[PDB]
Amino acid sequence: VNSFSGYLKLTDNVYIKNADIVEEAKKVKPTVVVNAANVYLKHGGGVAGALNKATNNAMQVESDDYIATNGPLKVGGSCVLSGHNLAKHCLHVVGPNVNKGEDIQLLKSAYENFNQHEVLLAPLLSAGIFGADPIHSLRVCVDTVRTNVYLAVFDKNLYDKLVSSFLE
Ligand SMILES: CC(C)[C@H](Nc1ncnc2[nH]c(-c3cnn(C)c3C#N)cc12)c1ccc2c(n1)OCCO2
Repeated sequence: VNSFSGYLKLTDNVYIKNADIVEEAKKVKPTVVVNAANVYLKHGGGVAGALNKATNNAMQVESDDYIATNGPLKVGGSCVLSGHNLAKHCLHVVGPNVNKGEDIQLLKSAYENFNQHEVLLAPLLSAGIFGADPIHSLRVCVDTVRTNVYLAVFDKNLYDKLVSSFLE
């Protein structure tokens, strides 16, 4: 369906909204929802824990079966798995955790995965406890992604800061 509403249009293909990605997935029923994943697909906190709990742990069980047979992802990589009751597919993307010393250069690689999908509902990669500068993450998104991306940022102060910084 991909019926997104209430988003600010930043560029011809990048949109942003102050919202919880889980509530947006429930409302929109998107073709693809992006998970802010880690390499072993352990969906404990942040975006990942919220998406997993909304699937009543079906996402974690599926992720564990994937890791058992294929091993961990690489930083900057991704994996398409089921979207369960939230979306047709979930694109698990691993952005660098610069609070754990991972290279910020891999954030462009992480966003490049979005280009395989015409339209996506996504979080701001490597933000929050992953510790990348969120303004930098938004700029990398705008410069790298060519497909339609709807960013849901669940923090009004951060949303307002990103919008002000971009409108400069
Ligand atoms: C920068 C943050 C505002 C952003 N978080 C979010 N962005 C968008 N929709 C979100 N829903 C929730 C949510 C719903 N219920 N609960 C209990 C939570 C939690 N926690 C968080 C969330 C962000 C984005 C990238 C992340 C990350 N966090 O954490 C590390 C890895 O990469």
